Amino acid sequence: ACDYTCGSNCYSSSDVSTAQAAGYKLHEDGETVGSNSYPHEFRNWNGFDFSVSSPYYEWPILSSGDVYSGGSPGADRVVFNENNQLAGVITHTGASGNNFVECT
Repeated sequence: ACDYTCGSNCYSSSDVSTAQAAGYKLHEDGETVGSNSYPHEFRNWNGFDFSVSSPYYEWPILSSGDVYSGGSPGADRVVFNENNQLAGVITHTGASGNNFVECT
């Protein structure tokens, strides 16, 4: 089925790879997109157990398959570090408030 299920969204590893690459490129270039300036540091207040090293950055992954370019980011995010390693895939869907749950 889905390499990642975020709420009702089904993402393949390639979907995540494409989102990750777009976010990491902005990160390394020191640029951002959208009113909420993505990518930005992901604090991990929820204590997810990521095996790659922090700091972490969150970047929206979109239900449509398009790369985030601004506007509404939806609930899903890919999280990666400065080594361009994927830390995890998370979503506000099914969480309360600004909290997140990991996609399954």
